[PDB]
Amino acid sequence: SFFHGVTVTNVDIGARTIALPASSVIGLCDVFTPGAQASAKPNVPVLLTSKKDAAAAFGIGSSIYLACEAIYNRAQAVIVAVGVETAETPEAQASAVIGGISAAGERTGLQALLDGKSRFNAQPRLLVAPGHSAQQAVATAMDGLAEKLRAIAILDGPNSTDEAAVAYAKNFGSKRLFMVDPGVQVWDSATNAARNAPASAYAAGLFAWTDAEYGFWSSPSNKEIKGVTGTSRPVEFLDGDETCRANLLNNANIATIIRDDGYRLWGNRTLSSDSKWAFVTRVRTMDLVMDAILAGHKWAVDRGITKTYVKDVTEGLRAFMRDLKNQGAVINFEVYADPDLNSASQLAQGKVYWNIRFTDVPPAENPNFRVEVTDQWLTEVLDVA
Amino acid sequence: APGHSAQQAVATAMDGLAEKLRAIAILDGPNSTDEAAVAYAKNFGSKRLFMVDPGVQVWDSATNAARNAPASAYAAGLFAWTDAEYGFWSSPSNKEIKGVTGTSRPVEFLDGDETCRANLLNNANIATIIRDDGYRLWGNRTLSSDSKWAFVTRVRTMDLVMDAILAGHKWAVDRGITKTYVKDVTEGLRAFMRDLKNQGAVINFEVYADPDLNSASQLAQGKVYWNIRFTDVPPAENPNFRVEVTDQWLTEVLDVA
Amino acid sequence: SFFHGVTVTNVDIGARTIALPASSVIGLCDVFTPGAQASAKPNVPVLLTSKKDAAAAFGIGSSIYLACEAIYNRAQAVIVAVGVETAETPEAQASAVIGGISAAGERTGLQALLDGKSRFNAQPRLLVAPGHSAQQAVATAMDGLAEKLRAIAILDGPNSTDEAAVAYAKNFGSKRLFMVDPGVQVWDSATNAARNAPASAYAAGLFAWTDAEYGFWSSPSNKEIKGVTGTSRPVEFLDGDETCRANLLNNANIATI
Amino acid sequence: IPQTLTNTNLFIDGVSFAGDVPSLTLPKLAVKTEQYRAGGMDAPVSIDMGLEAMEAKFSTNGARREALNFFGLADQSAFNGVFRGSFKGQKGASVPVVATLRGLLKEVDPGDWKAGEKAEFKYAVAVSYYKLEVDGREVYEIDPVNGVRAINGVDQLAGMRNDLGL
Amino acid sequence: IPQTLTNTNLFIDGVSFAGDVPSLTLPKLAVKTEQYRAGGMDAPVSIDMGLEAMEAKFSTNGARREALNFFGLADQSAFNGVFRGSFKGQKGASVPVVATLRGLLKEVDPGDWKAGEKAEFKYAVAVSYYKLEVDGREVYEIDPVNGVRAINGVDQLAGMRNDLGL
Repeated sequence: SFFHGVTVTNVDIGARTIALPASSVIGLCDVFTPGAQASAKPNVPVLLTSKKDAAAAFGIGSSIYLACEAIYNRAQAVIVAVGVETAETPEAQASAVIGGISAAGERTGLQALLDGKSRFNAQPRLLVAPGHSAQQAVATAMDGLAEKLRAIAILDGPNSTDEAAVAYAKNFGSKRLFMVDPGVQVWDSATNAARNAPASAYAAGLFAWTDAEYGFWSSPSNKEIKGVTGTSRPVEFLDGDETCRANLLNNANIATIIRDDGYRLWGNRTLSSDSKWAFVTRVRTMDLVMDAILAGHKWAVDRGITKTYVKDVTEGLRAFMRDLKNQGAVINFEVYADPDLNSASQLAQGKVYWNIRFTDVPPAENPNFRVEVTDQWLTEVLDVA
Repeated sequence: APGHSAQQAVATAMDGLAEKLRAIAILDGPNSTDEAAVAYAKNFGSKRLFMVDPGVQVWDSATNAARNAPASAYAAGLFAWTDAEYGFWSSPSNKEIKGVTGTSRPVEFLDGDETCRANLLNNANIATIIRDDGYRLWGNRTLSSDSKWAFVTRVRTMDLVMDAILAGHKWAVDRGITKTYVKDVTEGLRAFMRDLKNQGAVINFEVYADPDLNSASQLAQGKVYWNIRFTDVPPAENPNFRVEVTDQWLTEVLDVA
Repeated sequence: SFFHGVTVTNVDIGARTIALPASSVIGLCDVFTPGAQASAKPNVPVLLTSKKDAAAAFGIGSSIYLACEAIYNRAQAVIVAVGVETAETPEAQASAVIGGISAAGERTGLQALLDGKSRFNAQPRLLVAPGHSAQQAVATAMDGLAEKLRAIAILDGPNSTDEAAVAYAKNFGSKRLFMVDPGVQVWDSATNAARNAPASAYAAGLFAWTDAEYGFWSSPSNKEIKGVTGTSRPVEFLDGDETCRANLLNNANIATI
Repeated sequence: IPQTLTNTNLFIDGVSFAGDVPSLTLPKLAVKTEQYRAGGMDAPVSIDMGLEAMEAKFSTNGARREALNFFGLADQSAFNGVFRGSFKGQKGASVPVVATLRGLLKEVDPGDWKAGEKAEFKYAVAVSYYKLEVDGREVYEIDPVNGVRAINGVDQLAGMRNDLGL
Repeated sequence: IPQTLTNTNLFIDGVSFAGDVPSLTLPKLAVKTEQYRAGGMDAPVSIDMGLEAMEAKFSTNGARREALNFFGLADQSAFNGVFRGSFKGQKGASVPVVATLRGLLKEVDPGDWKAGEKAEFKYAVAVSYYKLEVDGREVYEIDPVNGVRAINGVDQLAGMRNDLGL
């Protein structure tokens, strides 16, 4: 039928969440139950642009959908979700999420995220696995994948205690891995009670928003995790070194969630044995800078080498690089065509080399407000005057 | 439907029609007793239905004697007056039924919960007529199984708000969809809606064009969607005057001073 | 049920205390008994904005509630209370109030106050532990915490005598620690007799009020402790140096009343 | 990062004026100030006293009908209209700037018809309501008959709304 | 859809001035507004308070007689005149814009006779009645001594006419 008029339809639609649209895509891997409505064959990476798609693709009461909402609430970003059918044991669950080649048909589990590009152009820059992450196995898989991807993998360590979290963090040191310990505690309106989330979803979501309204090269350190209320464990944070629970976790290279009712994130640091890659800002810059370069030098990867090929590229690089400098992304740079390598042999075999040494924006951290309550300006007032 | 309303059949017809209309259907239950009225009210739960039990007793000058009316007529009349000099969004709960004298059964009403006949009928979702010689109506509540639509104020607001919207967005129901069609309408809505807020009708609101539905397919087929979530004026009811007769301010006066 | 009218409810409500709203938050740690009504799991820092919340959260006849009232009577401030379940021995009581990490779940005792921020944004600027403070152990804990916080920790020394108070004060010298010796003596209307309070609660309360209607940078030195009557020991104060009991305690770095 | 305005278009009631509108003008949003000089200080300081009379103005140079037919219309604030304007930017992606403004048409000024010059009508809507958006993001929303001066969401009169009891 | 004004002609009493009239000017139809700021709101809003003094003006640069012979004429509103103006439009078909305006001639200003420059007389009829039509369709009809401000048919003073009892 086709009604001809203006249908006044009484229906509960609980408040537009609102969300600034972002770009940085998110590789989500969680669990769910393939029912009649949740139209999404378990190991098939689907694409999502809004909660409505998340619902139609995954049971409204699925862990997938919970993470999807945790992202959207912050920023309307493009997500690549993979519905790992709920397994039984923790071992089976972990294995089923990690996946692999297994079924000759396609790459299951997290490996399905490698189909993100070529399927929907949604090459995950931010890997996330809600809950399935306490397990050292899944985290190792996340790290390896994250490398084979150049994507910040956002872990959530053991929610319980801090000793476990620290002990867990000491197991890693892999550049890409960026952990968030305190499992967020958000008030689920549905059951009307404090739910318990794994935190990684909210971190990734806010990561996307930070890439947009601030820059991919700006840390998400001090940014406000939209939605949510408290955590599953009150995080302490004060000044003066001390055993401030925050200072502790942010000296084992872990990000926490501080201030009233899960106000904001806290920690630009990342799990890395190498001090040079201590800042996520460093890693993310070094990665996405090159994403912008390649998505722009696509023409340069074929074509009959001419006399001017080397120069076309070294200038094309100086264009994208310069633009990034203009909009803050970096601070100076230097591109040229490494001579001690460019040879007749390499050129006949297609290859050719260039250098792109540059500097990245150091995120201001640890402002040291030194203060002295004196009695210098005392006579200057009060006495007589 | 005066009198023709004790009959469960007519009331059911009134309800169905009332739905196919978005109109508050004012019933008058069995005039006799209260047990019958309550038993009768339990047969319904339909949002629109709004019952008035005590059959008004007005002094017909013609025959020179106390006539007996079905009450629904006087309720509807006062409903109209309340829409005008107060607002369509103001309940007729405490408003004075002009004309008339007593009822066909003295209605009790006091304070302290109790078995106050009024409190009884206004806990079976029925409006009564209280105070001297049919002074006024009494009961914003309506026959509804659903607690959200407990107040006639809620229903009437939710209905007449949209009457004002449609009688104003008449232009929006045809016309070649342009790039700016969605915006013309979402703003036109924010105009009427805002005006209603200004004159009290509601308290804040929120209009936008539900994205997860607006598509090329739906648009090619003419259709399109919007959300209009808003809040309605809660009618103040049950003021709880808590009072303590102390002896605090005793020395403050009397003794010496 | 939903009564439709105006309930005249006769109920004893003994005089609005009145209190200028303040901002400076107060980390309260006292004892109580978790019953059926006192809904507050012992080592869980709850937030309080009024006596009604204090009651519903702690037995009306609890030491927690007494301190809460001692604060409110002066100023309607935001309190972060931690109900240390009443222990037996003074040693067990002191240890249970000081707390620590102990239960892997959460930070017990006074350490629960460090959850004040991140829970309710109520980072205690004023630490207080009523009675549990004569004990040198609890006071040391208060000092350490107070440092890890930058919060004036308000102690109440041994209520009995002055020699003890002075001897006790000589054990400290920690910047943050601010002691109040004379245990206030307020007339509890409930039992109808002079109660005996630890004083620290009233000091913290007035501290908050002083921060508001005067400034956080104005001393509470000469400000009036609302509520209360005499002390548990008449404090002398005159002029001309002398052995004026006040001058004595305020030369051992102690505040009196 | 050079932006600058490239093209402009003007709506009145959905009807596009893609054609005659060589000039738009958004309402100059100004506060009332009142230079406060007072005890204890030399040099004034200036205070938020509320806004000034927002008036917007466009100027089609055609006998357009769809515009002329709102003048002095009994129902002040019936004239709606939307002032869209695309800012180019040297890096391509244009920023849509759009300013809906429900107001009262107020006046209409056809200048000197000279038999050899664009006649150029003129208009000056006394703006009542006014929402200016940039890149599909509310920057202003000024509503006088309601008190809703809201810079990008946050409502700066939310505090005076309470004190007035509105 | 570019319109623009091409040619112009001016009548006074049937007599065509097909010749000397290098400038016409229709009466700037303006409302009186009065920026209403009041309790409960910052920022004014503006109210229909009635129109402004409609004055129209043409300016033949010839000693034309037929125009000069209406100045200060005892019978104010004897001067009639019709200000026609053809708007071309890029697609050919021209839109006739015509504005009859029964009014009082008021003043006449012959500028600087310079023995080498179009003398250019000037005129400024204080318009009483005024009907502006577009494409043979009433857009305005403003009649003060009667209260008939009627945008294309609908009379916006039909409601105040009753309350005044006219």
